[PDB]
Amino acid sequence: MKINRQQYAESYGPTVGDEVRLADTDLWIEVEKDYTTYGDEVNFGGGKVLREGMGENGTYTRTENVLDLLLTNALILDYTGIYKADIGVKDGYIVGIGKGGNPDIMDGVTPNMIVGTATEVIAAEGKIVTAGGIDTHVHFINPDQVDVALANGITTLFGGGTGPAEGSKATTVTPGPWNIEKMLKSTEGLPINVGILGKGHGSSIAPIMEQIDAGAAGLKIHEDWGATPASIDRSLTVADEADVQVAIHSDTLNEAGFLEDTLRAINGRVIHSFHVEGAGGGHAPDIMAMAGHPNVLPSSTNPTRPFTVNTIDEHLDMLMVCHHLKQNIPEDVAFADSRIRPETIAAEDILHDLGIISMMSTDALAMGRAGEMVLRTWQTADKMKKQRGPLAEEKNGSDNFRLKRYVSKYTINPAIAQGIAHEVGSIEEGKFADLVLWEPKFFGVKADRVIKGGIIAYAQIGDPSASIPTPQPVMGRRMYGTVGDLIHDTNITFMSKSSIQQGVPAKLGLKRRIGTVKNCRNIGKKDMKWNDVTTDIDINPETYEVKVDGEVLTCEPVKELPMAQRYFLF
Amino acid sequence: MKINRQQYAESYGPTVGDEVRLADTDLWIEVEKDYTTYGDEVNFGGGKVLREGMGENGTYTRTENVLDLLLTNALILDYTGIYKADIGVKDGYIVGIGKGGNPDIMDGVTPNMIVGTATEVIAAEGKIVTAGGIDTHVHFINPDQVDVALANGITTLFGGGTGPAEGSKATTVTPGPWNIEKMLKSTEGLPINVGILGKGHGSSIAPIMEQIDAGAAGLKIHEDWGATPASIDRSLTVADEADVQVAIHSDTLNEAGFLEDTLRAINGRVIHSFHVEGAGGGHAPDIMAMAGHPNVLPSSTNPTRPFTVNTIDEHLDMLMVCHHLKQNIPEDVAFADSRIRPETIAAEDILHDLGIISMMSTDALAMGRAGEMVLRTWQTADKMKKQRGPLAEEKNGSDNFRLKRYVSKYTINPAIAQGIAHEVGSIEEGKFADLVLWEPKFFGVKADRVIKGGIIAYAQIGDPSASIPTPQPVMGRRMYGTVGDLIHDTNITFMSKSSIQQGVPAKLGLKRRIGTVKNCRNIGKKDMKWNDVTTDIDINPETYEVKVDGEVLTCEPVKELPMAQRYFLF
Amino acid sequence: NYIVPGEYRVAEGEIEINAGREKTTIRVSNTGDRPIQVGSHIHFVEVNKELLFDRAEGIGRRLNIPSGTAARFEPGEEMEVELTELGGNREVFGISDLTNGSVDNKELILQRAKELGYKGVE
Amino acid sequence: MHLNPAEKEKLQIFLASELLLRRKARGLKLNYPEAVAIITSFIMEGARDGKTVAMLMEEGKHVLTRDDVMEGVPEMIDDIQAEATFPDGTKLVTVHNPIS
Amino acid sequence: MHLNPAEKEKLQIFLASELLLRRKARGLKLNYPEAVAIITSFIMEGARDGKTVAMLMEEGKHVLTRDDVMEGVPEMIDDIQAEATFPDGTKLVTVHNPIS
Amino acid sequence: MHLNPAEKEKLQIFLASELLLRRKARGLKLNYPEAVAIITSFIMEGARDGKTVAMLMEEGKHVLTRDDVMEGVPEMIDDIQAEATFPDGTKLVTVHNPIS
Ligand code: NI
Ligand code: NI
Ligand code: NI
Ligand code: NI
Repeated sequence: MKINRQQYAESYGPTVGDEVRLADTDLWIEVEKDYTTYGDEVNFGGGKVLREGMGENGTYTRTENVLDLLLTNALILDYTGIYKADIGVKDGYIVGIGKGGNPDIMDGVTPNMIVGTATEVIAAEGKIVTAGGIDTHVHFINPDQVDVALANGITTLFGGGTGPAEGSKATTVTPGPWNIEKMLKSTEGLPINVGILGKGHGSSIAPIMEQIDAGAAGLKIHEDWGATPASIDRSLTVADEADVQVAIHSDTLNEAGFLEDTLRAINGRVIHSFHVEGAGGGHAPDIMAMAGHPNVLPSSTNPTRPFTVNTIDEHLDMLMVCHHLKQNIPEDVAFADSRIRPETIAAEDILHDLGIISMMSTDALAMGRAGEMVLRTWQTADKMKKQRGPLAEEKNGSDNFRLKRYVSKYTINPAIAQGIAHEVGSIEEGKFADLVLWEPKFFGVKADRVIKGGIIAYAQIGDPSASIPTPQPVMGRRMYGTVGDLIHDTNITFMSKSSIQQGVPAKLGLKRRIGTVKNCRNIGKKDMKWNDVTTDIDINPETYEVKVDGEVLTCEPVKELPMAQRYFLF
Repeated sequence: MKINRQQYAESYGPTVGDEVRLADTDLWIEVEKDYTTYGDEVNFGGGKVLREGMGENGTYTRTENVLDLLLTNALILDYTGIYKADIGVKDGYIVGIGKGGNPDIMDGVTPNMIVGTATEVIAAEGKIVTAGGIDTHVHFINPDQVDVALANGITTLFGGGTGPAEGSKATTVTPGPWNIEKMLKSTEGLPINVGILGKGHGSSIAPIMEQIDAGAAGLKIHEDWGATPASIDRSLTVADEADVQVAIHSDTLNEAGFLEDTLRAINGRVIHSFHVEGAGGGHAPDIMAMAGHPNVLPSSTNPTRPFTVNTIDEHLDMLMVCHHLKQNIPEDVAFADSRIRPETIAAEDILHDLGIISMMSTDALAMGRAGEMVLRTWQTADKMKKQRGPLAEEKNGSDNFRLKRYVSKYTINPAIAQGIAHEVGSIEEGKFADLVLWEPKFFGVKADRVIKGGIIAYAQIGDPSASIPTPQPVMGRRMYGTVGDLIHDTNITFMSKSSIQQGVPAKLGLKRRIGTVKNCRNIGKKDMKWNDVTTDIDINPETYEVKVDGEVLTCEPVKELPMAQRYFLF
Repeated sequence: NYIVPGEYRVAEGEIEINAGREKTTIRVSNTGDRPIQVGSHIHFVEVNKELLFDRAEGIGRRLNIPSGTAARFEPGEEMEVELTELGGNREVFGISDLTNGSVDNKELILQRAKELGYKGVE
Repeated sequence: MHLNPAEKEKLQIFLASELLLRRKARGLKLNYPEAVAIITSFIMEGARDGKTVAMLMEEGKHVLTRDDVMEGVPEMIDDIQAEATFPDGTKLVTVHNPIS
Repeated sequence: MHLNPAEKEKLQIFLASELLLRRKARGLKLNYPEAVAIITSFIMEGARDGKTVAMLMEEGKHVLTRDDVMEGVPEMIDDIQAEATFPDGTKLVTVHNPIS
Repeated sequence: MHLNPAEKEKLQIFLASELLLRRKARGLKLNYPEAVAIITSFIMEGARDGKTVAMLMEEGKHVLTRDDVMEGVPEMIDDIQAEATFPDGTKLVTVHNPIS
């Protein structure tokens, strides 16, 4: 007996060779392989396969290879591939990717993916599943920003702040042992993974280091606290000792140095360069040249992404507003003009496409949008396909190479840079079960269900008073994973090794899962998945034109984007 | 080099001699002194002073005189003065008022106010900063009332109730050990300081006293539970032994006695007289005569504040509604007419202005408005300036004397009366860092940021999904200080010494900071800051006219108030 | 009597900044091809290498401009600025690591500056 | 805007009133929540106009008549209470037996 | 619908704007929150229409004049900021000194 | 009023519908959330009028046509579901393929 492919895809989601459009973009992903056995697909419901004696094993206890949760028929979009599989979860971790069911009666069942009495089922047929997004440029300014992030598929927030204090409104910094302790306690009630960055500023080691010992997971150097050669140097010394990452927003004003001076201070050590294009901040006009070096892990923030017709007008004015610049002060005008450059913003689109900028991030509530990292990543990939065409590396008319390059920018690459990729950042066995289900029509725009440590934390769902969950109004809502003490087991507070060794969690009464920051100092650009390119980036000091391999990187701004007015009420 | 004063005030907030209008009132406050050194003002941002090596010290660890938080350039409005200073916070307490920065390079830096690596910055230039309001007449009826209070700058709620039970809807009482224990546990999730009053009723000591031992912070005598000579007497005996305050809503009906009988029962002991004017309750018609005695700490509740054209019509009807009075029962009509008196309400405006009523309070949800204590205090001060003119004590055309008299009514004086002024109630070194920032245009109306124990708990802030925090909608929101376990460190549960000594917090698993109620029995009217006047108040039994020093206290009701329709959407 | 809510009525006069401190005028040129903007409170001798001035005259000093403002030097721009004396303990740490102690150690600051190529030593 | 908690809440009264007025306009007898919403919003809007408390106590009794509402609704509504910002600050209006 | 947090919040701006427009229509001088609400909603609705950021920066300064609002309101509003979804995605508009 | 959780929530559907209807009236092709909001509110308002479930299943398919909405919106909406209080209590209406 045979089933035609249209009907197969409707029933079980797509299989090998089938393509799926990402939202209303022109991007198509193709199923590269399928771990199923045709005829023995897992599914749940009345008269379906996952019933006792049948696709559900009725013999084995939970410890004997049985799953807590099976996501059936997922279309996985990950740096590791674009493919069809069941995903098995146990103890809050992904334990199996393959084929779940009952080996009593089914062929090809992955040994540790038995559906048994202990197994919950989530139907992922017809859904795309990705890792939770990892946003490493978060200002903790307003707790309402968390749901904003969850609703666009973000599951980890790395950054700093204490609320709407000026220091936090400008910089991702939680300064000193006490503020760090306070925010670690606050984090107990935030339904998302968190890591906190201390102030990467000082001329002695101890004031910087004591933040790491207090529980910071990294450091931020920001020009507003003095991004000087000394602060850069002491931060990187502390980071090399503590095994945490340092992020930098460099000296835009070129006050104590130019880019080359900052690079001299870094002295070959590993550093995460924030908003590398420079609209978000950094040595004017040539900060983006950072992205060519092997010791730099470069990220963009999202407001420049991608280059559109409103971008410049919006940013020039945004900058006048947030910096309290005056139109009547010519040095204010010059400063804005040296910082917001169409030449570098256009080039930034292309550098992403070429795998030279490795990461995206938000800059949430400081100069970026908490719920648009994922959104704007795909809008950029889509613009680049339109303007530059399918990449040379593409195969069956699919955009799989570009999709892996771009999905890596907000999942695995930020995790690697931050030293947390042993826990999060991809759909791989042995990692924490932070998973995002998307209807393809809403892909990158509005997440369907967000799973955190194996329990749904957030979902687009309807009327709680209704006979069924689909009646209006369908909106993003916090789910049982966020309620009571379950928020403790479904989320990770990432902390430094030294703070963990000195017993900070017990000292502060933290009940959340504690994740260890590690392996941050031994990496480089070469470790950024699909985005590992090093090259000489020249930025012309007079024209701001960006050159790579002798050629000017420019493109046009677009009047219209997908994943915009078709989807959003405002 | 010199800067003109308009430009100086725009950059750093006002300095000595400059005046600022309070919202849209006709009240002006004048800067009395400034702790800065001109040229070395602290400020934070790109190219600004608080950068490493410069205004931020890069040498010292947190314990070596470095602050957790610096509020820069605050215009302080407090009973201690109206002046310009930086405010330094550490371990949740105000540790320094003066001049913060780096003594490496700056003159005049207060020794314990070093901005270092551990320091967060809040820019208060152009803001007025006050202590958090202390509301000592709160009915705990609806938990939504807390945000209402925070949004008008209240940070401590003293009173009683168990929710919308009739006892609580009428009286600020949490009756008995069990209800008190329950509400102490509830308080663990309320983002505001709290103290709980037991029932000040009984004819034996033990039933009253066991409430104090259970964790009550004071007692309320209310006529609805029988404000008899016996209940008054036993409550004050318990209070003298326990070192807690007693509040009284006296016997309006004159059933067991007149005012003089209640005073005989009090017998020279210290007592807090609630809604002393009497619309809120008390011996008709002469309760307000309480406010002349040296052993009485007198407060108003807010609905009579100030006397307006709608006040009487509103109150007569409010009273008919809440007391279930019938228009067809002439004793109901007589009772209302004996209780709502224009003669005493008009006099109450003047007594506030003369420093004879020392305190304001809300009477939240029983006969008063949770979010309008601060608002109506300034509306009263403004009405009095219009009708009575600048006070004799005023100087440079400023209203500084009146402003200190009135700010004292909702900050320091309620704290003193309640025995909690060692922790809260003013901006002084060694006190808990409960601070309210106000834009002058919104002063008394809508608080900008509310700081509780050194972390922002509530703020008027905008779209959480935006690039920056200022886009609409700007509304009051709970901030990180209220989230997770941080709510425990940023708030105080005030309790009796005996309950603390008997280990009640540990018994109940309370994690909040525990504050000790003390020094309540040894004070009088003379201890009320700027509102310490004792005098013979005569209230005419036939006309209700109020006389002080031979003269009738009357004024007219006003048709219009400031801090009203210019500001509020409803 | 038009009411502007929250308005100032500032007193008369002017505010003199950095009163009673020695002031010094020097010429400074941006020899680089990118803009340099210098804040009010950076130890002036530790500014960007490519600013050419008499470095010795930047020691123990900062710009005499209102707290929190900056002087801007476009590429190739040469102009005069006025400096004032650092106060407090007159010590500087970090920044460009040229001082790391008393500003009185002029010879030591200048030798470090010269070795690292900060323009205008001598 | 600087909306406080009450302002956010009272917007929902205005919204329910508009819903109810649309329902009355297409010929429906109003139910209990709709009737309450209409009269409440009228009061708050009256305060915004600068009417007195006494004026609104009178006017509130003639906003809806028994023919505007379903059987039993007049008897379900003993009174309607609302607070709003008058020119002289926040005041409480109670309209007694609004639909007679 | 799949409303996200911002969409839910911004509905309340539209609602406050409709309230305010009703108030202007019966002859009231608008207050601070009302003025803000009107101009904000105009901007968001302008983005929905496909106007540019530069267009809305201009238009936003002529939505209300000082005769539309109470004494002091023009001076209370230094600027109004709103984000909405333009054809090319979310952008921030700031209208400076909207009522002159 | 005695609003329960569902009543508070469904007010926001009515609000989004009014927003969307204003947008249609100035000539805009409606997007996905707007289309959903309009049809949903129509159903709930139909229940309030006393129409049957079967009536609303029919009517709901003619509220908007493909020329009222953006490219792809008809295909994004497989069905719209709403519960409201009919004369005989709460019932669920599903409108299948409402825009064809
Ligand atoms: Ni930055
Ligand atoms: Ni940032
Ligand atoms: Ni009372
Ligand atoms: Ni009371």
